[PDB]
Amino acid sequence: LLKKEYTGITYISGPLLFVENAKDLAYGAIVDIKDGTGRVRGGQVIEVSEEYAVIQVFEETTGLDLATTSVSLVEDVARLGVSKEMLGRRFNGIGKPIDGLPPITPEKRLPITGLPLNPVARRKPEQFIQTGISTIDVMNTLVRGQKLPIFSGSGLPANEIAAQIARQATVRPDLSGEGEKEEPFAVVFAAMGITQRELSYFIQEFERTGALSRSVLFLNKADDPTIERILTPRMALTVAEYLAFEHDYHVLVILTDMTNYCEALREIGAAREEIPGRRGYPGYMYTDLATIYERAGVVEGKKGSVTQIPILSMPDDDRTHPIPDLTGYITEGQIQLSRELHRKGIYPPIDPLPSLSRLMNNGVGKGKTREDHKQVSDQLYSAYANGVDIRKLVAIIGEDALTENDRRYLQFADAFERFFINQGQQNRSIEESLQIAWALLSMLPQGELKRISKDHIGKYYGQKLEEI
Amino acid sequence: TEALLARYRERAEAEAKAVREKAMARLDEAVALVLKEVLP
Amino acid sequence: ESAGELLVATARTQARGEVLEEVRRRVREALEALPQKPEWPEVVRKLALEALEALPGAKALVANPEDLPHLEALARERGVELQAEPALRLGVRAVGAEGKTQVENSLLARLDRAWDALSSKVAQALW
Amino acid sequence: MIQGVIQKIAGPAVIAKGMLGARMYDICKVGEEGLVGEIIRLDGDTAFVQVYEDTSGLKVGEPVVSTGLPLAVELGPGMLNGIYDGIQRPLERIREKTGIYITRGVVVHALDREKKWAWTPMVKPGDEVRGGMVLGTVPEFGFTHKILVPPDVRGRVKEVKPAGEYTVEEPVVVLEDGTELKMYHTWPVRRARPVQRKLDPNTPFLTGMRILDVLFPVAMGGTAAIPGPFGAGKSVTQQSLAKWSNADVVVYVGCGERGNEMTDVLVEFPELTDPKTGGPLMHRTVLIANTSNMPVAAREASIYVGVTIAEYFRDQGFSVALMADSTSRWAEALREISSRLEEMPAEEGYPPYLAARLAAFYERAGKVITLGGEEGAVTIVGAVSPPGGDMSEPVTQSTLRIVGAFWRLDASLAFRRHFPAINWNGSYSLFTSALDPWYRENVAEDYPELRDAISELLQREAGLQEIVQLVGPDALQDAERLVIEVGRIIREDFLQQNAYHEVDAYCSMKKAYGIMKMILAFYKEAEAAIKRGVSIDEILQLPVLERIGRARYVSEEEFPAYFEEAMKEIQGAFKALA
Ligand SMILES: Nc1ncnc2c1ncn2[C@@H]1O[C@H](COP(=O)(O)OP(=O)(O)OP(O)(O)=S)[C@@H](O)[C@H]1O
Ligand SMILES: [Mg+2]
Repeated sequence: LLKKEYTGITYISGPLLFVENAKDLAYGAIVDIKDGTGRVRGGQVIEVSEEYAVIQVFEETTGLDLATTSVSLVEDVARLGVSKEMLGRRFNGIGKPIDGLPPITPEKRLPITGLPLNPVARRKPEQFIQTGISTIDVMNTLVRGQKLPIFSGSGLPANEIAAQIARQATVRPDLSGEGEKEEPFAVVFAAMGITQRELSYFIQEFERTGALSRSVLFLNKADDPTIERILTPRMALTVAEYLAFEHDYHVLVILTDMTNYCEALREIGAAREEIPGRRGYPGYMYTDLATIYERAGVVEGKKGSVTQIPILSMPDDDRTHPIPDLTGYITEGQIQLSRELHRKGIYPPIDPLPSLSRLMNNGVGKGKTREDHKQVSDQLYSAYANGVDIRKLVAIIGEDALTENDRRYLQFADAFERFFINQGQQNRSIEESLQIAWALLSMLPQGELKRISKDHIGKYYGQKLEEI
Repeated sequence: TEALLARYRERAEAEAKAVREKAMARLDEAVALVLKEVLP
Repeated sequence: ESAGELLVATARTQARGEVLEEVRRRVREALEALPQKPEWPEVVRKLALEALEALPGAKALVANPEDLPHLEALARERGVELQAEPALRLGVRAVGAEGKTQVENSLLARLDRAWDALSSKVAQALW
Repeated sequence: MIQGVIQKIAGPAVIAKGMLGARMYDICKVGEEGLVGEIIRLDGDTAFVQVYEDTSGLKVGEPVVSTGLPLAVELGPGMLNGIYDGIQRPLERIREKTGIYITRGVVVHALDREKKWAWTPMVKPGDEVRGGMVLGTVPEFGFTHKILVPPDVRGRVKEVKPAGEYTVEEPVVVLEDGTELKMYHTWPVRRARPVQRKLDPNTPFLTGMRILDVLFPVAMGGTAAIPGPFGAGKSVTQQSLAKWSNADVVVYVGCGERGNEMTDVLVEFPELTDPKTGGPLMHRTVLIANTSNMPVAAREASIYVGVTIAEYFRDQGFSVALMADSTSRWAEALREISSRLEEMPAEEGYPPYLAARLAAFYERAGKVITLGGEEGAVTIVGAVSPPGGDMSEPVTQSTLRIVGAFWRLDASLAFRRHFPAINWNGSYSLFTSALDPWYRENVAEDYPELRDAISELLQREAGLQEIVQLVGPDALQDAERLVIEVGRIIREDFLQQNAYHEVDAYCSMKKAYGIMKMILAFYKEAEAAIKRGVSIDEILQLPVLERIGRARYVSEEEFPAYFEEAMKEIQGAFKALA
């Protein structure tokens, strides 16, 4: 196709520039901005009129002048070239490779915003994911097609947990009723606003265990242009959707820090002078985060799946901050790290009491994990809650001297935190985690363990805490 | 051990050369196709 | 122990990419020196005509001075001034009515903007 | 037919010029794709159109054609057992012609035009007909669907189709002035459908949840708001109401929420049983789905489509429950559109007319005498999603002024898995007094007294909690410890309810009354024992507490006998203390 250029630049201020004429530019189109020195910038048409179009420049507007700057159309809709050989590669967050290898050959050019999934075309997420972490797999299990964020603080080890989940995540089809050779599984990893140190950590982690071969990495650095942080999850989810719904891959998507993405979104919105929100964030931030998160799921008639684990840093550990609040309003549950458990040296510091997996109740049972999974999880939650509410009353009362059965739960709570939650870098299987849970269930079979009625006691009770 | 790495790199370069060889015949056909497509 | 997979994938990727780059160099060198073929006026006529297809009204068309007169049927029909710039080898560009909009049909630009779509077919045909 | 061109595009808002003659709030087809839009501002030769579909890729100069009609739904047979988008497009037929993704610009009739219906006339030639009268009936899913005269139509009947199979487009009644009446009619979604009279609501809307049906009841024509932070269980409560309530027809509006929830409904409801008729639950249900990643402007349309469909089913004599999955998303859509209009925001960015829109939406509910002379009702339960759980945000506060019931969810109860997680101290209901005669006649003559005693016990327990935290539970008298333990029993055995348990998910009024009687009998006997010198330690150790706790898992069939044996055991236990 021929190339048309617009030289009618009439106004530049901040990140916006106005092009007169240019009524041929469609709304939302991607344009190339070329200055007098031959440098080419990117831009997106955010508002088009008969008199002029408004373009938001991707980078800074430094060096642009009204005399020599020219704007040309690239495409009416932002698109990403995708193909199956993206696995094992790395990208900068705008699709450009940063692994040193040559660019991929595009098999398809999909729009990066995607399209909404028809609710009648979806199906219920029904197959669990073994992350290797007991406090997730047993009590907040991840299901193929779920979106389940990890809520963490600024000082908590969220990157380490993300890397561990990326390394350890597996389908476990052998336990499944539809026993079969493992279906293709892949991990799409998106890093947003990441530092060079964290980037080195992630590259080393993915290289040292060969997980990179079944992975696609989108890596947006903290010093990269702010628009690339916006576009990075679009590219990641476009690749994930392509793989899952055109090659039957089970794709797990990890978004490293949605707080950085939301800061970038606030910056862009304030640049466009939108109506503000609760704390300066755009009023439409819910819609944008929804257009990112809702792309996960399982589709009827297709074997593939998309699973999302967005990690975000809660500012000042405030769960009522706009970022975690909207993310919880969109996603099906959350995993919340505890700073107190981190102070006690426990890793991963997942606090099971405020964590929740909404899709858990239909992802576990017979033909999926083990038949005792849900009852065991209910019992563990009840017993840990009882131990915590005993130790909180001890502080107010100031008396260790208390009823005998209370001391069994305090000891149970301590052993639970020190053995079940505290697992280090161990890649526990679901069977191993259930064995550890049943060993921890050293409470009375009937006088205690009464929150959930179960006859699995005769089958699994009596374990004596013995570790490997 | 080193032998596995050496064998892998040797077979990798060999098959890279093989793919180059089996592209060599169709290079000019692809060039002609692109020339006929670019020109109006 | 698993690095062999990375080596084989990297080697195949490098081979295919270098082959495609060589194909690009071959096609860009063959696309060069079009006017040596005496059929060039017949294709550059359509090359200039598609510029007027893009621009509903054009003030002038700009190309290499030797490439100008062959297109002057469109000059008579539309009244477009013919402007000379020898640096604009193998291409036709036009200035819009107000002078703000312009279009360019240089062969290298067409190759650059088409290669992204064409590579999908080229790689499949080549292998 | 006014036709113009696109002058400006900025997000979901399009300025069309050359539209002189277009009317406010008329539907426009924007662009070459014919995207549905609605005019919300007129200015000289131009019109401001809010597009109910994605505007990406639109180009200036594309045609804009006004249909000359407001946003209207088709009301007739074929809506039940279906799922619709924000502007009443069948999502299943959209899928069968578009695939797994929802692309814009798809045109499809709301009501199936090729389906045959068993017409059974009721009017005769020469009859005088007024708006809302019944022309005839059609069987839909065991429901007797009534073909109503449109509310604005009056005349005399000329011809009536005899009987048999007809489509909704075939005119079944022809008036003497040539007005043909079909099985369906259109109605503007922003106009409340007229009724003869508004009646006082005197019967309860039985939700099946003990706390709501007992402590904070809502009447049949009432309105209830259930605000709460994320994860508090709004949607679970809505779906429990959809599954278990006594409404003839349930209309569920997924305004800007997860698509997985709509899929869950679509998959599970066909397998469940309608609690009233015994048929499949999905035949009772109409779903209007506009997920969070669907176009934002369509949320407002979806709310009105849902309420208009509920009113239409009310006009036929049914009692309709309307569930709005979140009105906060509708408020956010209004805020976005207002920002595109450059209107001055009132509070937290919302337009100043937000309260007006909410009031006009919630005012459509009520128990009425329909234009046809039958009695119908609409019950609205609207969830609210305050940012950060802040109940002082404008949507919650403007909602509280108009709703009759306030079901306040609590994050502290949701974190600790104490579901339904209703904050019984912050919640209230204004229908509790007006329903007392019905409770006396249909449940038990003394039911209001049992409910009042339970509420008093909860009040005393809540008060004594402060003394517990101050002095410590060890250093207060055995009577107050008994009150604390009875409050704990009330909470964990009566107020707590597992919506996923096969039996606990539903609880009849008489089962709740039996549990309350068990708890209060135990409390009075234990109080007498405490006065009798019995230590609270052995009272707390009595096995009767296990029967009381397990009472809620007893099925409705077994519960009347379980209650008798529990009464006898309560008597015998504190007789055995001697
Ligand atoms: N009555 C209940 N019985 C059992 N589990 C419940 C109940 N209410 C809530 N839950 C659990 O808590 C989760 C929260 O569900 P909802 O109350 O529907 O969330 P919400 O109120 O819609 O808030 P969101 O996440 O912003 S839509 C459910 O997925 C269940 O796991
Ligand atoms: Mg909800």
